[PDB]
Amino acid sequence: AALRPLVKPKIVKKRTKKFIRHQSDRYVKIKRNWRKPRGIDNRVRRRFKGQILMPNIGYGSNKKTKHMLPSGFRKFLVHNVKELEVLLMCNKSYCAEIAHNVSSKNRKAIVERAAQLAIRVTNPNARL
Amino acid sequence: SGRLWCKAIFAGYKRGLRNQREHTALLKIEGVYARDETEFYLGKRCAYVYKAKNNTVTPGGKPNKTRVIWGKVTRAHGNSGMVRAKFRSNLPAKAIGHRIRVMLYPSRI
Amino acid sequence: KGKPHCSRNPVLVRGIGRYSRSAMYSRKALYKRKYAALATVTKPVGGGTRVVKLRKMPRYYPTEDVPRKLLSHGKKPFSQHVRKLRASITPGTILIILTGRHRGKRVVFLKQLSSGLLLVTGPLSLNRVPLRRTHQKFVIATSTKIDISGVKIPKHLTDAYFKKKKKYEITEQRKVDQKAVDSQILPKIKAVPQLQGYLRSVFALTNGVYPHKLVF
Amino acid sequence: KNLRIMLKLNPYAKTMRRNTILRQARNHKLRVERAAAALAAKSD
Amino acid sequence: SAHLQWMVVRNCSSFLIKRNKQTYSTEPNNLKARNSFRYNGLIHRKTVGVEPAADGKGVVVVMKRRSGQRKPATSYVRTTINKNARATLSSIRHMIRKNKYHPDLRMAAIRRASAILRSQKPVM
Amino acid sequence: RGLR
Amino acid sequence: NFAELKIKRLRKKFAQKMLRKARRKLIYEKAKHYHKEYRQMYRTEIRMARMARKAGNFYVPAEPKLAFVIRIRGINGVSPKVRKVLQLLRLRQIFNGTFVKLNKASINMLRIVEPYIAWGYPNLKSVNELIYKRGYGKINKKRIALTDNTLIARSLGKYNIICMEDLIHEIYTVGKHFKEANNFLWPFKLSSPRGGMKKKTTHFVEGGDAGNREDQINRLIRRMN
RNA sequence: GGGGGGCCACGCGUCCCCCGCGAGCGCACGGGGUCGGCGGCGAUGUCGGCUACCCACCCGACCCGUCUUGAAACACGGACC
RNA sequence: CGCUGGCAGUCGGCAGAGCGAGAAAGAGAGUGGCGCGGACGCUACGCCGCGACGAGUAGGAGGGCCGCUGCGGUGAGCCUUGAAGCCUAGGGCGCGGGCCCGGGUGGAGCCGCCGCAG
Ligand SMILES: [Mg+2]
Ligand SMILES: [Mg+2]
Ligand SMILES: [Mg+2]
Ligand SMILES: [Mg+2]
Ligand SMILES: [Mg+2]
Ligand SMILES: [Mg+2]
Ligand SMILES: [Mg+2]
Ligand SMILES: [Mg+2]
Ligand SMILES: [Mg+2]
Ligand SMILES: [Mg+2]
Ligand SMILES: [Mg+2]
Ligand SMILES: [Mg+2]
Ligand SMILES: [Mg+2]
Ligand SMILES: [Mg+2]
Ligand SMILES: [Mg+2]
Repeated sequence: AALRPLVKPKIVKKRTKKFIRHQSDRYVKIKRNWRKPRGIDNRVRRRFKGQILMPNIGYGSNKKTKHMLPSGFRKFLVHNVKELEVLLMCNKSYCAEIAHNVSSKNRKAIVERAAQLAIRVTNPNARL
Repeated sequence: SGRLWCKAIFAGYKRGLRNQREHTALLKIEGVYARDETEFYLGKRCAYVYKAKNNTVTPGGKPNKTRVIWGKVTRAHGNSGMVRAKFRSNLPAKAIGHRIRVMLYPSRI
Repeated sequence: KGKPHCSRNPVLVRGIGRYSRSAMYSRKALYKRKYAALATVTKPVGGGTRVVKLRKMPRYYPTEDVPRKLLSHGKKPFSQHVRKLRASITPGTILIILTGRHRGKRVVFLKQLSSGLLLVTGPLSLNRVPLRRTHQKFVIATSTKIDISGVKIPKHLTDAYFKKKKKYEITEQRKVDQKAVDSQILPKIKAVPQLQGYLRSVFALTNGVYPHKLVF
Repeated sequence: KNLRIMLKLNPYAKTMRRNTILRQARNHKLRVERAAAALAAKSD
Repeated sequence: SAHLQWMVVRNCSSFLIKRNKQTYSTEPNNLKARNSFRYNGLIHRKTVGVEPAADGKGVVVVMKRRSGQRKPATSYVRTTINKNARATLSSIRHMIRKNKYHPDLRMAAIRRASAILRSQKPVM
Repeated sequence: RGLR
Repeated sequence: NFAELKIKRLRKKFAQKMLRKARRKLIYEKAKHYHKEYRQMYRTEIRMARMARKAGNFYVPAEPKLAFVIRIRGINGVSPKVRKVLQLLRLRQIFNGTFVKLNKASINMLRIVEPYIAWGYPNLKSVNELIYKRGYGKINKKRIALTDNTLIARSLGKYNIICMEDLIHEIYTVGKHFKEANNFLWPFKLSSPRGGMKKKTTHFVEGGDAGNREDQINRLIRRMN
């Protein structure tokens, strides 16, 4: 009884690993978040063989399947019941995520309205 | 009642000297050592058969420890009976020097 | 109201006729063949008479649709595809089944069905292989033949006869065509010496045996 | 390699491919009877 | 004009939501609820709105009359359609096509009216 | 007008 | 009323259909005559050689008016004078090919770009293979594939070049509008030579590749095309 | 110019030099793939999860910043947060 | 990046559904011999179509629905039926900067959009 999308094309991702920062492994002060190396002798920005890769524009996802969940839907953040009548006409391509700061009492009412509006919820059993 | 596959050795990957390409495997089928004798094996189906810890479902049988990476001979390699094969997942490098099967059922005769 | 006629030129190669445009005009003789120039229904009731609508308008529309697709031309369904069959597989030959539960068994080829699959019964008194289809890719065709030209295969043995329905139990129809084919196959393979024993054996590879060195 | 694309760009290719089939068949039919008359010349 | 006030409301309206790489509108008469010039429910002289009824069943169809444009109290006429799923789909289509009332919104109105009737069904 |  | 409008639009559609059929017949009989011209040009050179050998003299054929030029090295470390000539020959990439008509002003440029190219005298079948398989037109400064004769006829139709056969004729026999017909063609984006090069760095008469291979450019054309 | 095979040649009625609409019906090397084709397994041990936890193997792989013509440097700064 | 390309023609019973085609220009006007029907679109700062191209230190420019803090507006925004913060072998999105959900911890405030300021 899952809610199917309009179409479900095959999602092609050119890379599934993260782009980790250079030398984020030898230090705890160096976080995993990407910083482009700009040193004069840096072996990573000079693109030496066998090193950490750099986030070029060529890794960009296909525009038909960009920002699309593995269920085939795209995502919209929802805070209250009123934001679902926004999504009822975009029903077969966009789904709802109830926001984290929404209480369980209102979160029950949101998924109750989404069930009759046939809108898919990515977290319907979230808090209870 | 008997063996229905040809013996092959996973010799290594398709490579240069300082670069290797893991999506193509080099295969050494037993008994063929020249390019004029390897057109029989072109297009045949390859099988890396191995065993693991967890049980997996077997088509037409009870679950067991055995699982296989399937593949296919694509072209001849070299000048001495080696062939190239492509597999659906790239072969693990612990299988270098190990037996894989070349089936006969993609048959042209 | 004309009787349909065949193509008046033979196929020289595919896509090219043997006779040209003017020669074909002459063969067809167009020189004396010149020419020049719901929805509703009425139904009664017991007041008036109703124009009842066929194919009424839909009661529901989805929020989004998919558009129509562009038109291709060479793409036919599987029931209209041409059936290729390699030259080594002629009726009466001996095959080796490679992929079923009948692995390595020597069997007798009868005919190719409409789906392209091969109708095979290597006889059940020898092989325990019934009247059963197999695919021609997964078959080794041995160069060992018998004369089979006087064997009357029943006409109901078709693709729908061997398609699965849904424990599977043998039926008496499949049991009596099994006897009917085998009663006229078995004296033709019992004439050639050692052929029934060759059929009862199972093909296998041993040490030093390479399939590209041996001929079949 | 595509015949009807070739005829779309060049309609005379239909006759230039009907010939070099017809005359090749006729020359093949001539050489086989010539070779069969040689086999009769070495039989008589 | 409609274009003139669209150039004001296209980016700094209070009905506009821009998140998750999408844009919408919470406008009362915006059927399909998206931010565009064609579907905007307040800049045009002739607007069509399709909403659920106040009680459980029925579909309310709202039009905007041509006379009172600066008079929003009596501007919108409202009708309630508590019928079967097919005659309402013929009725709204008639109200748009035969009256020639903003004719490029007819299938959007039918698609909204079908969704309201589907939402008013018992859930499974 | 040649074919009528 | 519309009964006159429908038949008027039908007569317009019919006139468009007859104008197309007359053009197709024109293309067919143009190619049929080009066949006869190629047969005459092939048989005449054999005849003129035989009739000289009968009298005991020698027949000297005319030097060919057409050449095919292929750039056979990369873009790294190139002299500036040679870069300018390689750009005026439209050979901006390795394994690019172009048709060049031959005169003194062309031979003195091919001598300048001699170690970086491999040029020669193309066959008629070589021109057929090159224009049919790799033929792309420069239309509105865009590389457009020659998939229909209208694409040629829309740009080169003022020079009476209206199909593939007219284009191949004006390339093979270097005609009046050879400059326009050759500049309409995009430079030929050819693959690497199958089988392999002999030696890229040396001249053809030194057992290499560079320079003028006179009759042997076709052997490179089949393995590179 | 005179007295067996392929032709994108097949009108009638003149003057004259050279002696503007036929309908239908299907097939397809024709403006980028479809099947109107199928088979196996699936409720307490199995199916899918590329990414993320650990481990194994093959190939690659010198520590960053900086000055410098030139840094992995037996050039300087740097234990870690 | 270029074509300083295309689309306001969604022109519907006040209807007639087109501008790819080798050849400057009008599917122009007049004057005489049953069945009530037809997908999507167009945030024009939007959408769509053809080609060609893609190294980079010093440096320059553009785009950030990348990020932090505060202010004017705005979400009939979120919140003791649990905010900020923190932890996480959990599920994901984005080339990336980063972000959204799930679990736990915690006990009182916090965020999205349009602009402004550092
Ligand atoms: Mg440096
Ligand atoms: Mg075992
Ligand atoms: Mg160099
Ligand atoms: Mg080779
Ligand atoms: Mg050199
Ligand atoms: Mg190593
Ligand atoms: Mg320094
Ligand atoms: Mg120094
Ligand atoms: Mg420097
Ligand atoms: Mg350094
Ligand atoms: Mg040192
Ligand atoms: Mg110092
Ligand atoms: Mg120190
Ligand atoms: Mg760059
Ligand atoms: Mg951690």
